[PDB]
Order: sequence, then structure tokens, then C-alpha cells
Amino acid sequence: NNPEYSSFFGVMGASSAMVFSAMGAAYGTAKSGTGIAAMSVMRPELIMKSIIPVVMAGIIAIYGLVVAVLIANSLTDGITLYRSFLQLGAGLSVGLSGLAAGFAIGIVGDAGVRGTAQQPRLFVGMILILIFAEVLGLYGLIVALILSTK
Amino acid sequence: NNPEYSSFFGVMGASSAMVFSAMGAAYGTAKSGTGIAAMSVMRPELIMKSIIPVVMAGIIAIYGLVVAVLIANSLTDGITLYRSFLQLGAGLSVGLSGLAAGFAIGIVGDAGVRGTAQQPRLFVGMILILIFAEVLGLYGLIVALILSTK
Amino acid sequence: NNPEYSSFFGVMGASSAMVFSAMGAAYGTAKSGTGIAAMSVMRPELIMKSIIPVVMAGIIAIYGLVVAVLIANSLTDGITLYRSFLQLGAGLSVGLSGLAAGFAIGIVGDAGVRGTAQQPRLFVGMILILIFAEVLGLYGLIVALILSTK
Amino acid sequence: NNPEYSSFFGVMGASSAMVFSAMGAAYGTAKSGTGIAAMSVMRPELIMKSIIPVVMAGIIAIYGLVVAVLIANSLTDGITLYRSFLQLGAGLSVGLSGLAAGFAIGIVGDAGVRGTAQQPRLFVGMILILIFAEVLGLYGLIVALILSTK
Amino acid sequence: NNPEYSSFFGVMGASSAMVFSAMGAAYGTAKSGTGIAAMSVMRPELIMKSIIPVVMAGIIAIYGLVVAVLIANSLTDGITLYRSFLQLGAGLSVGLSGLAAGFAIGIVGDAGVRGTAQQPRLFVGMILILIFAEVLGLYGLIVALILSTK
Amino acid sequence: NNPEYSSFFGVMGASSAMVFSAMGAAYGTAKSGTGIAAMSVMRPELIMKSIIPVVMAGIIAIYGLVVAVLIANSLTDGITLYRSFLQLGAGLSVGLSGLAAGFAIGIVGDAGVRGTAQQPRLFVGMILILIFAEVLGLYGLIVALILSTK
Amino acid sequence: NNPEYSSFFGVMGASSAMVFSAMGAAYGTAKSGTGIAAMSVMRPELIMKSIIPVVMAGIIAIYGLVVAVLIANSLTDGITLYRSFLQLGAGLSVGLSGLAAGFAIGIVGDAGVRGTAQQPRLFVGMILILIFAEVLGLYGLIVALILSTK
Amino acid sequence: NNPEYSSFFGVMGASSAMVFSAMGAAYGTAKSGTGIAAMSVMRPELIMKSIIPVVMAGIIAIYGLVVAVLIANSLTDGITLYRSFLQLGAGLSVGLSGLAAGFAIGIVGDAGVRGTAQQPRLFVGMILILIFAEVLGLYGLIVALILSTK
Amino acid sequence: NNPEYSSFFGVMGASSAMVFSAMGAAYGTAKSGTGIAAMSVMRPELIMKSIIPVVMAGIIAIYGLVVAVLIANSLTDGITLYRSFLQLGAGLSVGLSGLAAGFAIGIVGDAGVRGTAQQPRLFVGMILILIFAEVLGLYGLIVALILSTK
Amino acid sequence: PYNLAYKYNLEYSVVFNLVLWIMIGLALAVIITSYNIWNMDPGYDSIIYRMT
Amino acid sequence: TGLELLYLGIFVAFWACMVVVGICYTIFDLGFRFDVAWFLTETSPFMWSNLGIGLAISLSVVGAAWGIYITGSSIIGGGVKAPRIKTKNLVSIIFCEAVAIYGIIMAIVISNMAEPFSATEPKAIGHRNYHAGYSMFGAGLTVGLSNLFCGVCVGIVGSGAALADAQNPSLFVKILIVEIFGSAIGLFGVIVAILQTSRVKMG
Amino acid sequence: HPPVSYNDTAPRILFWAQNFSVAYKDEWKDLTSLTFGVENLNLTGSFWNDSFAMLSLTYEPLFGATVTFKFILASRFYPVSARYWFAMERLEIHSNGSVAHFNVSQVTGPSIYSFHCEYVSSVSKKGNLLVTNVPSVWQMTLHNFQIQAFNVTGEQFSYASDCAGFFSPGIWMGLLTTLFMLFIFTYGLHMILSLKTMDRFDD
Repeated sequence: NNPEYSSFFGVMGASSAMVFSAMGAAYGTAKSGTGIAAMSVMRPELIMKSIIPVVMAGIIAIYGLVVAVLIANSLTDGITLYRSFLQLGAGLSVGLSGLAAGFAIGIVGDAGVRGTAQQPRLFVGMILILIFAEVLGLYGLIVALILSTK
Repeated sequence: NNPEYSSFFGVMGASSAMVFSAMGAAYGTAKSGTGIAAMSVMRPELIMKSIIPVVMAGIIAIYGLVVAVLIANSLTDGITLYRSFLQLGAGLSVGLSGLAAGFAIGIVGDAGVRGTAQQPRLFVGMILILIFAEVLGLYGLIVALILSTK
Repeated sequence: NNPEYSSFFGVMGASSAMVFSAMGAAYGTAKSGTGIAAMSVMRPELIMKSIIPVVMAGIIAIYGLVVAVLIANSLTDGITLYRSFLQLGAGLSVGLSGLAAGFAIGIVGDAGVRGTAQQPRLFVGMILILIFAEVLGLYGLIVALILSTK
Repeated sequence: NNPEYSSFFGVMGASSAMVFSAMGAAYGTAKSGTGIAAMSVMRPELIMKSIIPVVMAGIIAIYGLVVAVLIANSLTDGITLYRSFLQLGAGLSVGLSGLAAGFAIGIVGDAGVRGTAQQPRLFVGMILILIFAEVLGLYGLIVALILSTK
Repeated sequence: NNPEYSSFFGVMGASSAMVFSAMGAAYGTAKSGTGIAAMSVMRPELIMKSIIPVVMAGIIAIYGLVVAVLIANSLTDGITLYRSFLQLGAGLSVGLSGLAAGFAIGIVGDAGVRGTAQQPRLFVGMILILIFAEVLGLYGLIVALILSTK
Repeated sequence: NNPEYSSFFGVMGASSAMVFSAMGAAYGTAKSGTGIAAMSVMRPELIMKSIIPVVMAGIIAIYGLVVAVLIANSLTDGITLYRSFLQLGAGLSVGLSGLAAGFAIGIVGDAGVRGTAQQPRLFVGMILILIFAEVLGLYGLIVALILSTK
Repeated sequence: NNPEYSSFFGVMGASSAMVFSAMGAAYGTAKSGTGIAAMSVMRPELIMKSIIPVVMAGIIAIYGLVVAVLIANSLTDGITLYRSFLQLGAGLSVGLSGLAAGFAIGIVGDAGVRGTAQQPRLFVGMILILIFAEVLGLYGLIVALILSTK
Repeated sequence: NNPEYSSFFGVMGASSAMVFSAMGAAYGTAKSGTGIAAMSVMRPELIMKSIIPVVMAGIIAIYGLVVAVLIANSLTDGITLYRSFLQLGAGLSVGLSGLAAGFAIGIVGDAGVRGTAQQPRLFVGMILILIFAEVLGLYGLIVALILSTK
Repeated sequence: NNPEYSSFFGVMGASSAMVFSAMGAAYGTAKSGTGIAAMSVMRPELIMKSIIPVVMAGIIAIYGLVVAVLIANSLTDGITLYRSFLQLGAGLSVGLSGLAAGFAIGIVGDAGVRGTAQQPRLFVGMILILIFAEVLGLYGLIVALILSTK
Repeated sequence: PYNLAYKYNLEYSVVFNLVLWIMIGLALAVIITSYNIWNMDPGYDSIIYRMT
Repeated sequence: TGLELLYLGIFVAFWACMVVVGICYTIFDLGFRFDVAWFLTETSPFMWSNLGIGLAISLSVVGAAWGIYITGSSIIGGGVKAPRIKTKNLVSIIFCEAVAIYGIIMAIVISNMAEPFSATEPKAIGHRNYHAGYSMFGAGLTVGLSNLFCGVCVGIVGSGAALADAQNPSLFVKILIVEIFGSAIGLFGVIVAILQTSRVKMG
Repeated sequence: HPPVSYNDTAPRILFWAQNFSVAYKDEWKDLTSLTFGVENLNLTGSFWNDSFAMLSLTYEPLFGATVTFKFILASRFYPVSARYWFAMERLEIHSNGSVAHFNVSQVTGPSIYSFHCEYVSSVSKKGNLLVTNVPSVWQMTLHNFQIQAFNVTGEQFSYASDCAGFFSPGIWMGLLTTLFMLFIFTYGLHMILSLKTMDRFDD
């Protein structure tokens, strides 16, 4: 049968999944959010190109969403305490992967936006390192997806 | 015969495994990206060569994922009491090995990138050090897999 | 009918041994990479000679590798609970001794770095002091394996 | 009949002995390596004769091995339960006394090898002082052997 | 009739005697390496006059282990359950008294060396202060003797 | 009948009477040495004046002697905790009261001996300022006597 | 019937009173004495007026003694668990109140002697602050007394 | 239905109340005293206008002390433990509100002393803030008394 | 019949509310008072309009007595363990909400007074920031009133 | 003997919490004083050069 | 850095004690003495409901405070020479106030589902009470921390934009859009917290 | 007061109590002086097997009523560690021919050791061996409870497990929650003290 208040661990897993993505995406939209503003005075013509990290931090938050809503969808009263552990692990994993991604995105984005401010031609390589940051975030997401469907 | 809910240990094992690998990957990426972002102006021909360490960080991230999915494949509440904490130990092992790899790769990337910035020939020695960091990651995987299947 | 939770005095021992090896080696490569970047800007003829401490960055990984897989192979379903404590001991023993050795190797790497900038002859003394370091790691391997067979 | 956890204390005692001795030797070799590199850059002469503090560091290395072999001898499966703590205390005492001689020798040798830079006649007095730290290590070993007997 | 584990306090006292005293003596040698090296710059012909603090470090060793070995002699598995507690107390007391004398004799010795570097007639005053710290050390030893005979 | 391990409290009382008093005397002697040996290069005719704070600080050690011996001679096996605990409190109190006394003695003595290095008159007032702290020491010993005879 | 330790919280009250009072008086004496020895250099003719803060440092120590000796006089084996708590609170109360008073006394005394070194008229305000500090000390005294007899 | 140890809550309330009152008073007095000491050097006539903060620090002392005596008035062994709850909470609570107040007072006094140096009319603003924050002292005292009687 | 300590939690609710309110208000007064005390040497005419941050801090103060008295007069001993925890949580939340409001307001006040000191134009927007801070505090209050009975 | 206990701290469950609270209070106090006494700031100005 | 170093000192001391007791748990044959089920069965959802509401409001408020200060001081420091800045940049303060508003909306939504139990037996009594309380402080934690992070990010980016306005005010057109992403972080926390409260009840 | 035992082919049950009184009209009656030294006691209802046993202490017809006290003993498997445990939840009383059943407080633990409670009886200052409703005019005061219902290989008790765990959970709730609150306030204090003042003004 389902032991007493078996849902708890998943109830906290959804929260962790969303809130650690809130740390990562917030740092991501913080760093570039300030650096872009610092750059904008000198040359505004590259502003929309330099915005690219911010929306990608938003995508980290979206990863958080998908895991959280999956946990909430599977969340019920009759929990076996197996899926509850699965959800807790998934949420922690994706959240802190988003945290690492957010840190890397923020720092690399600030360095990249000022570097491109000095010389235009570095923009695409900056976006390459930035893409790599999302690759790491995606690995976090897929691990959480495996746990949410186990 | 088996204490119940040993699978929780495997859940946390897979989590930690991808956790510390993601930490290391973010650490490497931040440093390498910031390093290139300055000096690609003065040596833009090394932009193509700069990808070599970041994909190494990507290999670390891959290693996190592969251990995570292995433990997911082997996860079950019907463990004989002698196979779930194996997943836990191997996950901790490989994850923090990826962390150490990220530490070394990021900092060595910082040193070697300005090294090649002064003198192009130093690239070969730098790549030698990157090879070594990957060799460390490989040993971590070796012992991790041995514990994973046994 | 052995005690429950018995094999993990082996699992965690192996994990920890290689954990500290992974730390120590990565720090060795840390300091070696910074040092070689410093040297080779001005002394290119010493590059492949300064690669020498890098190969001894890896032996810390080799020792822990040996101990780790010995513990792995010696692990079984049920233990006598006298060999697994030896495994915990030996693992922590060799691992942290090797981490100390890795600290010493990195910093003496920096010492010989700053040494050979003016006088290439100091290469021999650099290697000599460098030999004085890994003997501790081999010593740790000695006692660790004496315990693993006791 | 005996507790299932008899050899924990003994194997930890061996571990503590060797590992704190390793720490001490690593730090002694640390400061010795930095000081020798500097002084050898200044003038070639004493690069070979300034290895003697490193020899005393190697002596700190042999110490922990002596005591570890003693513990390995007096170790068994079902220890009497009043020898294992003696092994613990012996290992801790000898290992940290090795640490004491370690940083004493290290800092003193660095000071001496730098102070000999313009004064070739300080070399002997510093040797006398470094011979005194061996007395500290030997002092510790005395206690170690007395514990070995019982 | 005395409980098992009654003898844990024995080595925990003997070590706690010699441990901290070794630490303090190491600190004293550590300053002295710098102090005498600085002396050799200007008055190298009086270095043997300031070797006396090294002797007082060996004298602290004397105190400490004459205590310890006394604790060792009166240690047994069937200890009375009162004298072992006093072994702990005596060892702790003399160890921290060795530490007290350690940093006291330390900084006063460094200051005295620097002062005598220019003014000859401190040769006896600094020695008087040093022997004062040694009177503190003797005083430390007395209570351990009392507790070893009580 | 008696509270568990009650006489250990009195043993720790003797130790406590030792510890912080030793700290106070050592700290006083330390910075008295730093002051004196430094400033005695320019007017070393004040050395006979500056010896006074040394014995003045040792007064605290002499106080610790009477407290420690009073505790030690009153220790026995079958204490009801009624007197051992009082010894614990008394030793703690007097030891750290000596700590405060030595702390103030050292600072006011350093300041006053530095000031007297210009004006020999200050000696008298400086000594009086020390007398106040030794009166604090008097207080500590008074309560120590009360609790040793209570 | 009587709860344990019920005749001992007053002992720790006396201890804490002495502790914090000693710390306070020592700090205030050190701080004031530094400035006193500073301004004795250029105005030795006001040293007696500048003894006054140290005299009240002694006086607030006397407050600590009044509480300590009263608590000592109001202790016995058979306490009813509430006068003991009372004296605990009383002693810690008065002690730390004297501590903060001594802090203020010391720093304001240093500032005041600095200021009065050009104008002895400032003595009136210095005394005004000074007396008020012992008024605070007296308030702590009063509460400690009423609690010790309540 | 009253659990024992009820005197503890009341005594600790009164204690902590006057404890924190003494702390805040010491902060305010010490800051204002350094200020007035370094100010009357150049305008002695400001003493009458710089001493009001001392009076109001006294007022905070009176707050803590009326609270202490009031709580002491309703204390015994067998309290209901339902009024002592209020005693403890309020006693901590009002006193630490006094910390906040007096700390702010001392900071504003440090600023205002230097403010009124060259422009006498800032006395009005000084007193304007000074009465205000002490009305906040009263603000806290109101709840203090209401709960002390509730 | 109710579980013990029921009133204790309500008393803490009141204490938490008033403490955090007092901390925030004292912060506001401290920072604004330093700004006003030191600025008005050069623009004295702003002294009578800088009271606005002061009374804004006062209003952040006021949120205490309303909730605190709602606790104080409505608190009893016969609680069902449900009300008392609600008052605890409400007091904490509204309190530290007011603390954050003051944390904003004092520093806003100093930055604002300097801004208006340069030129009077920015004053209106500065007060706009202040009123938004009060709105924040009011949000905290309204949730406190929700939890007063919910 | 029959392996009979001696009632080690009867009703310990709250008095040990009391001892914990007292110990943390003592730790806070002694830590604050140790911090302010190790790092006391005596001014140390305007005459230090005469002694150097 | 001494004070925070002592904070880390107590941190490491706590972890040291933790590992010591954890080992001694199995050394001396402590028979499941830390019964986690006992802990969970013996706790109450009053803690959990009140924690949810209080933490939500707490953290929303302090996040809004951070945003308020950073934006406000940046604006009034910039306006010293370029007073036109505030006329377009004061809206950021309204935005962080809106962050606080979102937090308070979650606070009332969580207050919708708080009630007394006054029950003694744990076994089969209040089975869904635990579930709903868990949901409640989960929602409070989520909302509060999300609002913290929106607040800090909005404050610092607002300061950057506010003093970028000083040199060219036309740049405010293409910089204000950053706040939208943090608002998305706020509304995301809102959605997850709504789902947390959607299918919960105390029984 | 020597302990009593159920001395079949080998002893199976051990029991001791320092004091013991039972009421019938709220008038206490001390049976400890009538037991632990009184050879004659009617033990007709006693019984025992492996993990299946019955106990019956019968006493005189006091106040015109024959009294009995009865237990059902049965070990329960605990798969968490594969350990045989003991657990008692009732206490049947006969008096004047009637029958009643009385719930039992928190009594349980590994069978490898004995058990203790300081106070074992319905009223709360005493233990908590109450009953569903049925206040009754009876009490079951029992100072120094000792029982080893299983694993009796000899007359010596096994070292009794502590009934109190190692803490009081009732206030441990408030302790952990308040510690969380004070940690949040510690962050708040680090930020509130992060303030620090400015230098002169610019004119």
C-alpha cells in the first residue's frame, strides 16, 4: 500500500526543481543584464545580438518549469515513496545544473559582450561557448527527465 | 532479507554523479570563455584552436550523464541490499572526479591561452596537459564503471 | 547471516581512495600548467623538459587506481567485516597521503619553474627534489596494500 | 562474541600515522623546494648540499612507515578491544609529531637557505637547528614505540 | 569490575602531553630559523649565543615526554577508572603549558634576537626573560607529576 | 550514588586553573619581549626598569600554583560532585582571570615602557597601572581560595 | 527529588561574573593605559589625573567581587534549584555589564587623555562620562544583588 | 500542570534585559565619549550640548533596570511557567530593541559631533534625531511592560 | 488538555515582531542621522525637510505596537496549539519585512539627502522612493493582520 | 547484579536542551570577547615612529 | 573577514559533530534510534502552513527592498547632473513593488488553506493534513526565494540601465526589456506554486 | 524486592517494579508490599510459547472482588533490519466478574534488550496507560517499570533500552523551526550590518 503522507519528497522535489533554476536563471539574466547596459552607451548596434544570453537563462528557467510541472502532474495522494525519491533527485539535479549553467552563462556573457564591444568579429565564437553552456543545462534536464519517468 | 528502499541511495548517487560533473564543467567554461574573450582581438587566429579545452569540459559533462543514465537503468526497489550503495559510491566518485577535471582544465586553459597568445608554439604542450586532465577523467570512469556493474 | 550494510565499508573505501587521488593529481596539474605557461614564454628549449612533472601528476591517479580496483575486486556479497575496515583505512590512508604529495609536487613544480628561468642546469636539482615527493605516495601505497592483504 | 566493529580503531590508527607523517613530509619538502630553488638560482654551489633538510624530510617519511608496520603487526580481526585505541593514539601522536618536525624543518630550512645567500658560514648552524627537529620527530617515535610494545 | 573501554584515557593523555609540546617546540624552531638567518647578515659571530632557545625547545620536549612515559607506565586495561582520568588531565595540562611556553618563548626570542642585533648588553636580559618562560614550563610539569602520583 | 565521573570535574579544574593562567603569563611575556628587546637599542639603561613587568606577570603563575595544588591535594575518588564541581568552577575562573590580568599587564607595560624610553619618570606610573591588574589577580586568587576551602 | 545540578548554577554564576568582569577590567585598563603612557611623554604633569579611569576600573572589578563573594557566601549543598538559577543570571549579568562598561571606559579614556593633552579643562567632561560608566556598573551590581538574595 | 524549572525563564528574562541594556548603553557612551573627547579640544562650550546623548544612554539603562527589577518582583521557585514565558520573551526582547536604538544613537552622535564643529545650528537637527530614536526606545519599552504585566 | 508551551509561542511572535521593527527603525535613524548630521554644514536649509525620512522610519517603527498589542492583550494560556504558531509566524514575517523596509529606508535617506544637497530637483523622486518603502512595510502589516485570526 | 540501571539523568530530555542553550550562550559571549580582545584597536599612532 | 570566518568556524564544527554522531550511531549498535518515521509522524502541519505564508511574505519583501534601494540610489545619483533620468527610470521601483504584489497574492492563496486540527493520535488521523502542509511550505519557499532572486537581478540591472541613461537617454528604449525576463521568473514561481496548491486538502 | 519470573522448564518472562498501587474507587492499594516476596500468588491464567504467550497475576478478593491483570505477548517482525521486537498495547482487568481493556503507552523496542519507563499508569504525570474513553475509578501506578518478555536465556535482565530516545521531540519541533528562522535572520543580520558610512560631501 501507500504509506502515510508518502508524497512529501516529491512535494519538495518540485520546489527544489523550480527554485534552483530560479538561482541559475536569475544569475544569468543578472550578469548579462548589467553588462549589456554598460556596453550599450558606446555602440548600440550590437545590442540585440548581445541580448542572447539573457533569453537563454530564461530557457534554464523553462527547464525548471518542465521538471516542476512533471512532478506536480505525477503528484498525488497514493505515492509509493519510490517516485517521491525519484522526483526529489530529479528536481535537485536539474536545479543545480541550471545553477552551474547560469553562473557560466553570466560570467562568459559579460566577458563576451565587452570583448565583442571592442571587436565585432568575436560574436559567433562567443555564441559557441554560450551554446556549450546550454548543452550542460540540457544534460541536467535529461537526467531529471529520466528520473521523472522512472 | 533486503532492507526496504535501498534505491534511494542509487537515486542520490546518480544525482551527485551528474551534480559534481556539472559543477566542474561550469568552472571550466567560465574561465576558458573569459580568457578567450579578452585575447581573441590580439590573436584571432587562435579562436579555432581555443575550442579544444571547452569540448573537454563537454566530455566531463557527458561523463556525468552516462553514469547518471547507467544508474537509472540499474535502479529498482528490488535491490539485493548490495547494489544500490554501489551506485551511490560510484556516483560520488565519478562526479567529484569530473569536478577536479574541471578545476584543472579551466585554470590550465587560462595559463596556456596567454601562453599561446605570446608564442604560438606553446600550444602543443598546452594540449599535452589537457590530454592529461582527460586521462584523469578516464580513470574516474574506469573505477566508476567497475563498481557500477559489480 | 552477516550484518546488513556490510559491503559499503568496501565501496566507500574505494571511492574515497580514488577521490583524494583525483584531488591531488588535479592540483599537481594546476600548478604544473601555470608554471609551464610561465617558463615557456622565455625558455622554449625547456618545454618538453618541463613536461616531466606533468607525467608525475598522473601517478597519483595510478596509485589510487591500483588501490581502488583492488578494493573493487576484493569486494563481495557478504564480507567477514575485518577486511572492509582495512579497505576503509587503506583507502583514506593512501588517498590523503597522495593528496599531500600532490600539493608538494605542484608547489615544488613552481619552485623549479622559478629556478630554471636563468640557469638551465637547475633541471637536475628540480627533478631530484621532485623525486623526493612521490616517494610519499608510494609509501602510502605500501601501507595501503599491506592493510588490503592483512 | 567480540563486537563486529573491532578493527576500525586499529586500521584508522595505521591510517592516521602514515597520513599525518605524509602531510608533514609534504610540507617540509614544500618549503625546502622553494628555498633551494631560489638559493640555487642565486649561485650554483649549494644546490647539492642543500638536499640534507630534504633527507630529514625523508626521515619524517620513514617514521610513519615504522609505526604503521608496528600497527599492522599488532592488528588482528578480533582485537582485545583495548589495543585498538592504543594503536589509534600511537598513530595520531607519531603522525602529528612528524607534522611538527615537518613545518619546523620546512620554514627553518627556507630561512637558512635564503640566509646563506650572502653568508656561506650560516650553513652549518642551520644544519644544527635542523638536526634538532629530527630530535623532535625521534621524541615522538619514542612514544610510538612504547605504545607498540603494549 | 571496572568498565570496558576504561583505558581510552591513557594514550589520549600521553599523546595530549607530547602533542601540543611538540607543536610549541616546532613553532619555536620555526621562528629561530628566520631569526638566526637574519643575524648572520650583520653579527654572524654571535649566532651560537642565540642557539639557547633551541635548547629550551628540546627542554620542553624533556618535560612533555618525561610526563607521557609516566602516563604510559601507569596505563593498563584494568585501570582503576580514576587514575586514567588524571592521565588525561595531566597530559592535557602539560601539553597546553608547552604551547604556552611555545608562543611566549617564541616571540620573546625573536624580539631578543633582533634587539641584540645592535645592542650588545641585552645578552643576559633576554636570556632572563626566556628562562622566565622556562620557569612557567617547569611549573607546568609539576602538576602533571602530582596527578601522575595521585 | 555519586554523579557519574564527578572527580573528573575537579581534575579538569586543576587543568583549567593551569590553562588560561598559562595563556595570560605567556601572552604578557610575549609582548613584553617585543616591546623591550625592540626599544632597548636606543636607551638600554632602562633594562633594570623593564625587568619589573616580567616578574610582575609571573605573579599570575605563582597564583595558579596555589590554586592548582589546593585542588590537587583535595582530589579523591568518591566525590559527590559537591566539591569537584566547585574546583572546576574555581580553576576556570582563576585561570581566565589571570588571562585578563596578563593581557592588561602586557599592553599597559608595553605602552609604558615605550613611553619611558623617552621619559624615565613614567616608570612609576606604569608600574602602578600594572599594580591594578595584579589586584585583579588578587581577586581571582581570593575566590579561588574560597572555593578551595568551601 | 531535587533535580540534579540544582546547587551549582550559582557556582557558574560566580564564575561568569568573575569571567566577564575580569575581561572588562583588563580591556578597559589596557585601552586607557595605552593613551596614558602616550600622553605621559609630553605632559607627565597630568598622570595623576589620568590615573582616575584605572581607579574606577578597579572599582567596577570591586562590583564584580561584591557579587562573587556574596554568591559564594550564599551557596551550599542543598539548594532548591531557583536561587541557583537566580545567581547564575545575576553573575553573568553583572559580569558582562561590567565588561561593556569597561569597554566604553577604556576607549573613551584613551580619547579623553588624547584630548586633554592640550587642555586640562576637558577633565570635567571626561569625569562626567567616566562616573556614568560606573553608574552603569552599579546598576548591574544592584540587579545582581537582588537576584542573588531573591 | 506547571512544568518545573520555571524560575529559569524569569531570571534569564531579567538578566538578558539588563544585559542588552548595558550593551547598548556602552555602545552609545563609548561612541559619544570618543566624539566629545576629540571635540572639546577646539570648542569647549559644546560640552553642554554634547552630553544629552549620555543622559539618554542613562535613560536606556533605566529602561533595562526597571524591567529587571519588575521581573524580579514576580519570581519564585514554583512559578506557573506561564507568566515566566512572558518574562523571558520580553526580557530578551526589550533589551535587544535597546541595543538597536543605542547603536543607532551612537552612530548618529559620532556624525553629529563632527557636524556641529563649525556650524552651531546643527544642534537642532542633532536633538531632533536624538529624541526621536529614544522615543523608539520607549516604543519597545511599552510592549516590554505590557507583557511583563500580562 | 492543550499541549504545553502554548503561550510561549505567542510571546515569541510579539518579541519577533517588535525586534525586527526596532532593528529596521534604528537602521533608518542611524543612516539618515549620519547623513543629516554631516551634510547640513553646507546646505542648512534642507534641515527642516529631512525629517521626512525620519518620520518614514518612525512609520516603519509603528507597525510593531499594532501587531504586538494584538498579541499582548489577546494572548492567553488556553490555546489549541493552532493560534500560537500563527502568531509566531505572523510576528516573524511582518517584523523582518519591516526590517527590510528600514534596511532600504535609512540608506535611501542618506543617498537622498546628498542628492537634494547638490540640487533641489531630485527631492520629489527621492520622496517617491520613500513612500514605496512605506508601501512595502504596509504589505507586511496587512499579511500580519491576516494571520492575526486566520 | 541482574543488569539494573542507576537512572542516568532522569528526565534528561529537556535538561540537556537547557545545557545546550547555556553552552551556546557561553560560546557566543566568549567568542565576542575573544574577537574584541584579540583585535582591540589601541590607536598606536604619532609615537610609533620614535620607537622604530 | 574575522566575523564571517567565525561563522564558517561554527559551520565546520557543526558538520564535524554531525559526522562524529553519524559514525557513533552504527559503532555502538544504536537500533534505529533516529526513527525518521517517528519524526515525521510526530511533527505538525501548523509549522508548515505558517512557514509557507511567513516565508513567502518575508522573502518577497526583502527582495523588493533590494530592488527598491539599488534602483533608487542609482537613479538619484545619476540625476545629480542629468535630472531627466528619473522621468523614465522610476518605473523600475513600481516593478519591484509588483514583485512584492505577486508574492502577496501567493500569500493569500496559501492562507486560503489553513485550519486547526487539535488532534492527539497521529495514526490514521490527519493523513492529508501532512500532505497539504508539505505543499504549503513548499509553495512558500518557492515563492519567497524566487522573489528574492527577481529582486536582486532587477535592482542591479536597473542601476546599470539607470546610469547608462546618463550619457544617452535613447538607450532606455532597448534596455528596459531585461526586466521582462525576471518578471517571467516571478510568474513562473507563481505558476508552480499554484500547481502546488491546486490538488491539496487537509483531512 | 527480588524480581518475579515465569519459571517453566526455563525462565521465559522477567519483571520487576519498585512500587505498584491499584485503585478500585480511586482508593490506592499498594500491592508491591504484597508481591516481590510473597510466595503464594495465583498464576492459573499464565501461559507461554514462542512469541505466543498469556500472563495472569491474580490477587485476593479484596473489597469483595477478585482482581486479575493480564497481558498478551507476541513478537512482531521488523523487516527494516530483520529483528524480532516486542510491543504491548493493552491491559485487561477483571474485577467483580466484569471485564475491561486498557490501552498502553509507548512501549516497544528490540527484543534483544529489556525495557524501562519511570512511570507507567493512565494519569499523565504518571505514565500514559490510558484507555479509549473508560475513565474508570481505577489506577495502575507502577514506579520503576522493568520487563523482558522475550530473549530470556537467564535470570539476568538485558540492559534496558531508554524509552525517551535521546531528546524531547515535542520541543524539538520548535527547536528546528526556530533554528531555521534564526538562520534566515542571520542572513538578515549579515545584510543589516553590511551598512557602513560615507566620507565628506562634495562642495
